[PDB]
Amino acid sequence: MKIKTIKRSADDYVPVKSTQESQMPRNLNPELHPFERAREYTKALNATKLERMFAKPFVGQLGYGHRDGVYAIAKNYGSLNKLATGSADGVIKYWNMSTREEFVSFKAHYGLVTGLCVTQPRFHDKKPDLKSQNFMLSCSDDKTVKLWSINVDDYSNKNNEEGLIRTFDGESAFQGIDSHRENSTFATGGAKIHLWDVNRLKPVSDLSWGADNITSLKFNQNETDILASTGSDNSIVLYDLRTNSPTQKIVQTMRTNAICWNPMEAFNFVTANEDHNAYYYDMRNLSRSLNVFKDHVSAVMDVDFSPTGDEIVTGSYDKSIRIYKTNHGHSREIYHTKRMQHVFQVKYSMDSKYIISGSDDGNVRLWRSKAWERSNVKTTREKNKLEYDEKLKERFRHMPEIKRISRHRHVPQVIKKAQEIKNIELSSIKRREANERRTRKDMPYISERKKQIVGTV
Amino acid sequence: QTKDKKLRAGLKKIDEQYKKAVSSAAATDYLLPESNGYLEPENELEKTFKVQQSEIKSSVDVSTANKALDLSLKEFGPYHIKYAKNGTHLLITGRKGHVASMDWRKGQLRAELFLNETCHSATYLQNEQYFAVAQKKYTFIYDHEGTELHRLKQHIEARHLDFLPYHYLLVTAGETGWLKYHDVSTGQLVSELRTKAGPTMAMAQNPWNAVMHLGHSNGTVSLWSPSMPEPLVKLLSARGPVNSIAIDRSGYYMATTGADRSMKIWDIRNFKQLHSVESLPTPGTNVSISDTGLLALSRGPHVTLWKDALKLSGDSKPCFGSMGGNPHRNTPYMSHLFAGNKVENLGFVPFEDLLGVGHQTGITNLIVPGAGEANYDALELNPFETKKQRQEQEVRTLLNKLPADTITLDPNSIGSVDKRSSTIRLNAKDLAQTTMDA
Amino acid sequence: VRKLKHHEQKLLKKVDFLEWKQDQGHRDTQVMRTYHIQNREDYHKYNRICGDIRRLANKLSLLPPTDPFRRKHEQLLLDKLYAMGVLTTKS
Amino acid sequence: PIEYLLFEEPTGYAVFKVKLQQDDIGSRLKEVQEQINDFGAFTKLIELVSFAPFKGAAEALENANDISEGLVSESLKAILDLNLPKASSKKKNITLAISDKNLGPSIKEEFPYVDCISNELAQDLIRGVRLHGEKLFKGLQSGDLERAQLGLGHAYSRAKVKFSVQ
Repeated sequence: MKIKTIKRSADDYVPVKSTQESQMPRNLNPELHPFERAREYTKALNATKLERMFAKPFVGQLGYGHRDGVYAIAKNYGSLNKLATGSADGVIKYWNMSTREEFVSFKAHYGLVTGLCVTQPRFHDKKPDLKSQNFMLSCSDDKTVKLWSINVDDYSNKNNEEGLIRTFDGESAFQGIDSHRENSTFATGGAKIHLWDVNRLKPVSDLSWGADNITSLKFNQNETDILASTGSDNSIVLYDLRTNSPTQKIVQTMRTNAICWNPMEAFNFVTANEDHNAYYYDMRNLSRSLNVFKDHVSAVMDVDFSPTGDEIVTGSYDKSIRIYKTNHGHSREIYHTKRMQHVFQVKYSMDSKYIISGSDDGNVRLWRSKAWERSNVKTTREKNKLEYDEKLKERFRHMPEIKRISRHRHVPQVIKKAQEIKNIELSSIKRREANERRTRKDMPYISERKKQIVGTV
Repeated sequence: QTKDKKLRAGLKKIDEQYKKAVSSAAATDYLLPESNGYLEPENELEKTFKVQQSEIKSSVDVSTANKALDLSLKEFGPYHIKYAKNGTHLLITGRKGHVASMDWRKGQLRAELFLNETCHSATYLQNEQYFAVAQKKYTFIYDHEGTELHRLKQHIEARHLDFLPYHYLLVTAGETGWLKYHDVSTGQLVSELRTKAGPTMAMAQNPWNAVMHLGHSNGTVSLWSPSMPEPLVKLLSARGPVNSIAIDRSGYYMATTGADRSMKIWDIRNFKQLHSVESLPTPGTNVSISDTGLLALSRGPHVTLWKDALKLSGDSKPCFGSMGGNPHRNTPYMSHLFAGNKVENLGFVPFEDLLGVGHQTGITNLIVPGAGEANYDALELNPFETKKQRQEQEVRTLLNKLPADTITLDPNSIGSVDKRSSTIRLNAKDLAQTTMDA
Repeated sequence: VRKLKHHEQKLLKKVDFLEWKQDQGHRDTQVMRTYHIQNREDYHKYNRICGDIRRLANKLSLLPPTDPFRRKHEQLLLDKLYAMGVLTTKS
Repeated sequence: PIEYLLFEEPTGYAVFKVKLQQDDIGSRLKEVQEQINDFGAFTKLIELVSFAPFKGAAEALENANDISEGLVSESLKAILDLNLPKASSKKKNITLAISDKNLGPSIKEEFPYVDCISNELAQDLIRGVRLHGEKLFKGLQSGDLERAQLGLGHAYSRAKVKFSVQ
């Protein structure tokens, strides 16, 4: 008659010391954890109600702001702290976003500035220091491109030439700039895009697919010799430097304000178009855009590809800024405040977390990417749960109680009536198509990725 | 396997990921520190049910032998025992006036309320701290000190009273037919349900599912849910009325005991009775299911236990005695009979192996080796739980409460798709082809 | 329970274990103390009568005012409810 | 990229490793600035690598009177032979975080591959080291700072005032 009963022994489960934490023995039998699906639902439902509670996107602004309005923002891709903004007054300023003050302010041009880019030069005579100085390059209305040195307080290794190394004079009014990361190279946007050497006062090669004005540029990050060039004649012409030649053309329905190459994939480029939509292509096949992004109500003025390579952040002539992933085709998040108007320029951070945003109102407002990600470095207990929420929020993303909560944002009232108009307008145009669909026999249905292309070369 | 190069790298990822965590669940099978208590006959002459409590309390450990109790409280009426769901705090109610919220292992006493109204049953609602008796007319809500917190105007008869802990949802069903669920976090009564069947004779929750099972004078054990005002499914368990019911912790198995000297073993997953104990000599007033799967029965002065009654074979059919020592016939596991008592309820202690029996003179705990589960999960329910570890877990369950609308018959169907909307995803092509049919 | 934090707060804007809308402000306890009355059900044994006064007051307000029943009938009642002394004045 | 840092004490020097850099656009925030009073958060930044204590109190005064000049002592030169992995002089330097701008050139004079950073980024970490104090050192410091400040406080003062006991 062998008898054994349950013995807890009281010494394992309650510690001997006072300072020792209680041990916490676990049994993973599903019979003792009964509500599998219901709990992790309402953990995700608390996860969205918390992430709509910790929706604190705004983090400050950089200094006291400009005077006429930020039309151009460049980023040192080397240095994480810094950027440069140029107002429409002609004044460029170089920022330390950590201190949120100016390094130095420069009365650069008598006209508008049109674009900034930054690249440390590689002179044939000497080397300008990467570490002790940083270098801004500007692009003006008044036929003018000017180099700028900056005294920088980063490295304490040392202890002249505070500004304006040399000026590059041209023939036509300059529209935009971008530099090429290999061997001291930058092209300008104007009536003629023409490539520049840093050491040469006059341009090396004049490039044009046609004799038309060209309004903005950006080099790609990898396969560096490939250039992309916009056009006010509602066009895009890509360039290749190693053939010293333009390479192909695509003509959209409305003009393209700015583009941006992705850094990570390096053969896809997103563009910002003046019809209230933004488009994303492949360089190989400009017959089909890879996505459209139908979220805005007015013209997008600038897009920037995240260095993550997932997200694309855009700013419009509507007083609002959208963030969308490459996948979903729609903005996951809209940013707006009353104190910004008509954002002309927007650039994603280089550590991929904080979104900078130039405006017409003259301030440089900088935001966060996700509204919940914090500057805190988090402990191992908080990190796992904050990971555990953002994974559990994904498989329960489609529950209609969640998707009601995970989506909706307070957009301002002047924007929300415009989307109400397009819902009236597209449902009218779908009626204007479906009636003509029933008359004619076999009408080709051009897909929405394709309808924004007139033709190519 | 559908033709998709993008999805099959994702979908075969998930199916292989599902295989990795499930086989790693049995990795923690080794990490179980303790194993369930057992009983052996060791002979052919020695029967497993002849062993009395005076033979158990000698051969078993000193700590558990002191954890068997003889609370003899002879002057007030026949007591109703509810332990909390962690094994610690016992709650008892006299039929005349005791309500004692004892701590049980140690000898402390939280609250002792003498109520001159009659009292039928009580449970702890959300901790050891807040309990809820079923008075003469009005279910009250008490505190750990003996304070009243609420006189519930509603719940106007309460014979059978139960809580279910993932919804914060106190449930009553009295001698009025109605079935009321009181969400005790907000205080807002969720759902009042007309049972239509008369005075509720027996009620016990389903732990896996949070549906509940009433029992009527028809003999129709009725499954309920706060969303639908009809019973989810009716089950003619036994003839006559239903004295008590109990439901296995897995949710698979049910045991009813009608007043027709009968006893049923139901399978709640497929609604088919396994086998029916007929003509037990005096009708079982109470049953309870253990955590390991051990059955209990109360003829009124008797307490009878069976092992492996809840399985599906015909050999699992519980019987009072084997002719000739037949192994296919299932003898009772452990029996005990009181002297001159009539028991009222009986509940196992959750995380030890005793069963708390409430009889007319007082309280015993009978020591049963195979009863309780030996290794709990300390995130869920701590037997060993300090003040700070409790009141942080009191808030954690409140932020993670479940809505009453979540109570369905399958727990897994809260994430699924509507059965009306189609299985296949719709194309924009296929939605426009429906207009051709229109 | 815990003096729950600020992010705990907004999810539990409505939960409270001590004070319910069903419980109605604990008015029944609050006047059981001021007058020290023994058993609990004594309040709602009066508050059923004290409600039944108003239900007879209401339907006697729904009769037209120049009715010699109605003019007779509440003054018949205020004679009794003042003799018993539950109300201060008869006017 | 603040990889190593160096905090000086009356009980020798210390060379720490930065495990994670705090995010540098967001450094005026309430969040990252309230992490540095919290030792649970500050530990994820900093690991101790080295601690070479001063050989005596008289050597401490010679070394504490050498920091205030801006120069590099014998031991401060000698500790950096161990801990710093040797990098190139022109491309991809090694970063050390120095409390002083003035000490900066005198390290690179001795160690040409080491770039010394004193940002408000880097000085935030060194100020974090003062606050959590002896808990970072994991008990390698024999004796305490709290006695060591007092004598080295008077001895540094008595040197610069320069009064003899006669």
